Amino acid sequence: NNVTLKNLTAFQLLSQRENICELLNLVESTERHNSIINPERQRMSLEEMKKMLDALKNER
Amino acid sequence: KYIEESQAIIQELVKLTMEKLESKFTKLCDLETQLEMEKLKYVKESEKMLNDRLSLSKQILDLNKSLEELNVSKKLVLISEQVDSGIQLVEKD
Amino acid sequence: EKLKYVKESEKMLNDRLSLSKQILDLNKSLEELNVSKKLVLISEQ
Amino acid sequence: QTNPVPVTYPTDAYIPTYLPDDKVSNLADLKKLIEMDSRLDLYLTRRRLDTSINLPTNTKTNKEMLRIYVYNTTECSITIQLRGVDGGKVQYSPNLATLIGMQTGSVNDAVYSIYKYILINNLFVTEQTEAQDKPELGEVKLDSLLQKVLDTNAAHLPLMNVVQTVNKLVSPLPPIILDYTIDLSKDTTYGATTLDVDVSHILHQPQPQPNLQKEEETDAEDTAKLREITKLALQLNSSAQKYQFFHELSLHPRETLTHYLWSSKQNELVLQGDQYFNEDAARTSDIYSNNNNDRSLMGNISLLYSQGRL
Amino acid sequence: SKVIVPQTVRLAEELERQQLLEKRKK
Amino acid sequence: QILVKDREIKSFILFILKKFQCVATGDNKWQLYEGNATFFNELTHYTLDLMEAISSYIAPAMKDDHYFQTLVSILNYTKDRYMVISILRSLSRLLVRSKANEESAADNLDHKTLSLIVSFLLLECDSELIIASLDFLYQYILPGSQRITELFKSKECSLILEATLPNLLSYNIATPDYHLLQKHKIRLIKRITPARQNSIPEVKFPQELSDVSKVACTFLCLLSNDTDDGAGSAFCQRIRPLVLHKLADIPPLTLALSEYMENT
Repeated sequence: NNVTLKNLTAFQLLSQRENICELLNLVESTERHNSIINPERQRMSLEEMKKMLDALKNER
Repeated sequence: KYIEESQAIIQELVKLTMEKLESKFTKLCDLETQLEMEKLKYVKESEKMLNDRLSLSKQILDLNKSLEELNVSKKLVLISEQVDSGIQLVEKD
Repeated sequence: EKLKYVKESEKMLNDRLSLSKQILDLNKSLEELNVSKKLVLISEQ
Repeated sequence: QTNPVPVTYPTDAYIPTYLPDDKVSNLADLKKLIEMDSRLDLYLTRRRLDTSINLPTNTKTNKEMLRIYVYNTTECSITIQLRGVDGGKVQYSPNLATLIGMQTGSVNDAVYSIYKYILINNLFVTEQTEAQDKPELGEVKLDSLLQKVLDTNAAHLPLMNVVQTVNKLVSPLPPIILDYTIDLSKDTTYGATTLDVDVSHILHQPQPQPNLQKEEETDAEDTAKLREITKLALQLNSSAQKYQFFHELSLHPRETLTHYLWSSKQNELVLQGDQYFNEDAARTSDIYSNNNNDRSLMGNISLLYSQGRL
Repeated sequence: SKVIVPQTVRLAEELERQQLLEKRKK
Repeated sequence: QILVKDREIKSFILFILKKFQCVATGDNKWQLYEGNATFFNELTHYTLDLMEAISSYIAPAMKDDHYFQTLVSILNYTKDRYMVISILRSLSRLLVRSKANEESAADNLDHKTLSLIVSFLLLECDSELIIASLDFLYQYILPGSQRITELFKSKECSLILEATLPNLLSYNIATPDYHLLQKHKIRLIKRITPARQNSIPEVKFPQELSDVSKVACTFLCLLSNDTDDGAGSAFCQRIRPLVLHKLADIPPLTLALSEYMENT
């Protein structure tokens, strides 16, 4: 919750290193990439959108 | 495909929601105009009633004084707890 | 709020009319016995 | 409140505008939704302000009565309250009841009527009134009636004194008082002794609704929803920044790679600037030894001695 | 720290307001 | 004074402001690379401060002034607060000596920006933002009457002003509370003395106004001095009864709203 010079430099360096290691394909981030996408959450949100759209369609 | 269907659905949903909210806003604006009209009429009538009430109370005071001047046992009394509710000439001891 | 305003306006109007009638009758009675002035509603000029 | 209460969690976040409009096709809808949310907020916050006009009246918008019997039976004051009496309706003094046209009302109604009377008859000392005809400005010139009401033989009371006297001129509704002293000769009386008193204001019982049980819940729910939305927006920013980095790398590889190398070297140099400060390097004679190739520690001694600090 | 009310700004404000008040007096 | 008489510094400030406008409006020409955002951030702030100062020495801004357009774009975009207040001061200082009939910079203020500033008026938990908005509106409607018409042409600005100004009159001055009375119940005092009920509690009155209330009073006084049969004068008549309530509750308000009560 506190930000010092050490924390800032470490954060920036970590981001840079992660990006570069991803360029060389030296990292497997399936867990993060599927917790952010979360296809289950995608299906849930899609069904919620469909239900809301049907509700708006039938009120007329 | 998946995201494409989601995109079409989102377009339609947003369109319908915007239309619904705009209709609601139009209704609310009309109702607000009506409220302002009624408030203006009420303000006019209430100011008239208040001025009449104050002037009539002062006149009642003067007339009771005059009645006491000419040796008349009557008084001018409010029928109820205001002037707007009515006044009348009563007799006391 | 709108309904409140409408109701109060109508009540004030009715009370004004009734008070005008009462004032007319009281002025007639004061003229009957004795008086130098008369009750006057400011709204009626 | 007069200040926005600095908090510890992020309260908002920008939406990135450097994404390609062709690939991302739902930014326009999100911005439309944000605009509509802002409009709804404006409308609610505006219409939740008090702008209702209430002029002083009474008899606001039955057969229900009550009879009290008193009788001495054989073989002294009496006061009675009704507990339906609050400060919302009081008894105006008999003097004030001639200034205003009413006898019973609220306190704010009395104050408003006093001010309206001072307005109708021009009694405020103004620039024009002084120029036409010493009293200060914004003072009230008293008439015979205002003097009989305030009981002051002065002529130029200010307004605070008038309204404080108004506070003086108010008393609660009087209770029921009877004087039935005694009766000892007759067997029983059951005389008239009847009082017809309204209890309408007590049997109707207009009560307010329960509060402070959903206000806190609504506040907490809205805060949680806003924080979730802000977290999602920050995640979007992160993804967009990674995309932008890789796009820039695809455009100019050499410059971005040189920048990466230089920045990594510099950040690694920075992160190694406090390693010999841990009470282990401090308590042992290693970092003070001259055999260190880098002598950035002992070399200061001379200067530190000349400054006297040491 | 910023100076919230500079001298020239206050002077120009007072001058313009006095000028417009004099114009209204006309 | 030495800085103003320098074309290089003014051109640099204008260049930085146009870059900020390009970032704000989301133009595809020049898109800031986020790896540099930090630098840019600091840059912008300093520039704006400079602008603020020199804003006093370019006072009458003409129609197609780049400073004004850049500043209104940044104002519509930013979420910073220091930045919003600085931009409002800079805009209010670029309208010092300007005529209403003559074509000036005030014609670059579309209804969106005015609605935004009156929305700032609508807040409650920020006295400084309210005072800045009121100062800007004062400087806006000050030179003449055509600007009053342009201000009240928008329905949203009109509604927000009408709902806000009387409540800004009684802003943070602790009016007499008539709720302790409604909650106070009347009983008999338990206990040879006759039976009293109890004493109705006292009612105190405020003795001084707040800064927001003083600025609102000055704004109403200025707004009341316009020609009748035109907008701005009808606004005061639409607003009068609520102001009468406020005056009944606050005596220093009656002393301070003299010019408003004269022209009504």
